[PDB]
Amino acid sequence: KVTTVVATPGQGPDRPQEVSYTDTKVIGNGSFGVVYQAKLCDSGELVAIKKVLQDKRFKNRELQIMRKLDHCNIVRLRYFFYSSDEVYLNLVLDYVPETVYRVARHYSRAKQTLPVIYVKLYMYQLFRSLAYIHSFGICHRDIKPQNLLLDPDTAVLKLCDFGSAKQLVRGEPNVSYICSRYYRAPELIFGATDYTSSIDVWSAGCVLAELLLGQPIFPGDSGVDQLVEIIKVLGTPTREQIREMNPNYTEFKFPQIKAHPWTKVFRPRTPPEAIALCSRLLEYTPTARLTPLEACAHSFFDELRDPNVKLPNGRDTPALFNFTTQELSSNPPLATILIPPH
Amino acid sequence: SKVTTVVATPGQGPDRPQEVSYTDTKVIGNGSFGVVYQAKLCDSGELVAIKKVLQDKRFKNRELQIMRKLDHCNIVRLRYFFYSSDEVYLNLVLDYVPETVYRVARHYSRAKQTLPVIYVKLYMYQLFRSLAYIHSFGICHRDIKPQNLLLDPDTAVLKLCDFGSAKQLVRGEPNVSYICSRYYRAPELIFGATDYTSSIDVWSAGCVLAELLLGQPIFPGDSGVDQLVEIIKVLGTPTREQIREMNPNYTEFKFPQIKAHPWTKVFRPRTPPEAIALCSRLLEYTPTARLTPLEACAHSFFDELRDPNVKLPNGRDTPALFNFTTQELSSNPPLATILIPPHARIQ
Repeated sequence: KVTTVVATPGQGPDRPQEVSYTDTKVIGNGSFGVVYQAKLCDSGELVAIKKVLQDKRFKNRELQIMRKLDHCNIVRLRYFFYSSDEVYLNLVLDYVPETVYRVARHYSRAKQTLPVIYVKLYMYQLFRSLAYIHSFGICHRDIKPQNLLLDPDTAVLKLCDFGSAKQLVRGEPNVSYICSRYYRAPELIFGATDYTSSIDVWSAGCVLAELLLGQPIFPGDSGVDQLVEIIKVLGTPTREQIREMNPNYTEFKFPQIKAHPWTKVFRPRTPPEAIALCSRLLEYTPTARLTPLEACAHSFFDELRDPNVKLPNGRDTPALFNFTTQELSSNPPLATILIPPH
Repeated sequence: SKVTTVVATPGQGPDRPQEVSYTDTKVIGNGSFGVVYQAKLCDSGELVAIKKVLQDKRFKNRELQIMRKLDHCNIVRLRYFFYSSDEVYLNLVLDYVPETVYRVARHYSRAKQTLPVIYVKLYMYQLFRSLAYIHSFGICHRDIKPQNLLLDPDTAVLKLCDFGSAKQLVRGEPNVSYICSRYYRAPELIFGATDYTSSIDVWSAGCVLAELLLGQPIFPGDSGVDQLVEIIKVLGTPTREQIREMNPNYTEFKFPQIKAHPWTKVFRPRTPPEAIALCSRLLEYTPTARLTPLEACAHSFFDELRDPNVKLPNGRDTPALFNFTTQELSSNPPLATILIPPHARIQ
């Protein structure tokens, strides 16, 4: 059963082509709608098609964002088209085989940890996509393992699901209730309406800790649980620190819990540089958190820049250094540290 | 197993502590709070649940203060409490109930069956009694979920536990928005409201009903955003007024504009219309518009429970559902007319 749509290419001139595909299987189902997988006939290439209803009201924000995104660490919008009494928008994405979520559980359920080089490789690439999408002022707002697509042959990581993503204007308020449990920044948990893009790097640091721990660092199915678990690690926040998250949440009842030594929250085998980076990401005051670019240039990732670093399967490391002017606009002097001799 | 012998203070009653001793102590659960153990009391042989928590140096424990004031057949019983040994830890010795709505519901879902409407009626009713009872003190549970609903499956008695999140709600005093758990958060909580009423409990209870009737959660999602798209996909987009009644400052955001789904088509085709209707009256955007728990008890959907003939499938009789104190009824005393059926007055 072959299906032939008239799809608009994702980038470049708004010029539709006939696109055929077969072997439709279902890969996922979420609040948005369903995510199918199909094989393109004119290539054999496997794509993930994602159907989502389109309100007649305004244009689709995800499409508008995905249509402007061009980066080797963001899932590529191959095409998009419209299908059948109301109208769904179908985003044709490049299919990637695995995910950080699936990969970690595997290791988790085998009781052995994901090897650090994969943490370096996946985390570096994550912060790269962030440094990218941030530079447009675009906050993802749902960074979680299930959104970090993973090609195990190439070690390529790709960020996806821009359903919740948004360009943050300062003074223009946004909903508190974005981001998934375990990964919400404290300012979100406190319902702050004026968070910055640093909620994404908070979340990212939660992913790092998890890949190191083999379980989420801040679990709980309530905001209260999560907050308690944060405090058992970062310590009871201060008045000055509650302020920089969400005012009027000062002078509430909080567990007078003393800060825990970061090195004693991880396996003893764990790298000091890894603990140190993790430190500078999971920070109460949202401005004191590393910017994604800054993170990329962290000592934790220095292995990645060795001339003779190769992937465990023999292959060469993926394209880690092709930074562009814009990707480095946060802090252009960091290029001296992020782009090595080769 | 060793025997631990402690001099614990009993929950209800004057502060007259007893030597209590127990063996077989074994982990029943772990969470943010601390550990929850099961032990066997040497005196009775009775099975108990011990809940260990670090005691804050600054103040008397809130949970204990709330538990020591509660006494109802549908709220878990604080048998004893005591302090243990670094810092100091409170132990809440609770009576052990063998099941939870969480686990029973999963069995059915796992077997691809649904919980029989009679049990849905029985359990939902008992949940609303405890809610009506604790609300009566001003106490709001703020964490109603299937895991906090213990069951004895033989006697079909349901008990509400985990008062870890519970607060007495004074109007004009703010409360943290981030209580309540994934799937059961009322919309004004999703919206980060600091001024909510105990109607959040009625919203959670509405979810549980829907879940038992659906065989799965009705507003799933790991994010507030996902959860709200699910709530809307049923209720429809909330009006400006409806947003301002959950939380002003959200009145001018860009919400999905989906037209409201008919409730009859949001459930299984055999599902009784009385249940479909209790839901719609609990799952309302406007917080002030939801049934009082006591109004819920007194609702068409539980009229079977008020039948003198009603028997449990095992042949045992129903648990005591009509022994209403004035404290419980204080919300709305004339609803006794409905609540206490004729044969419960024969004496």
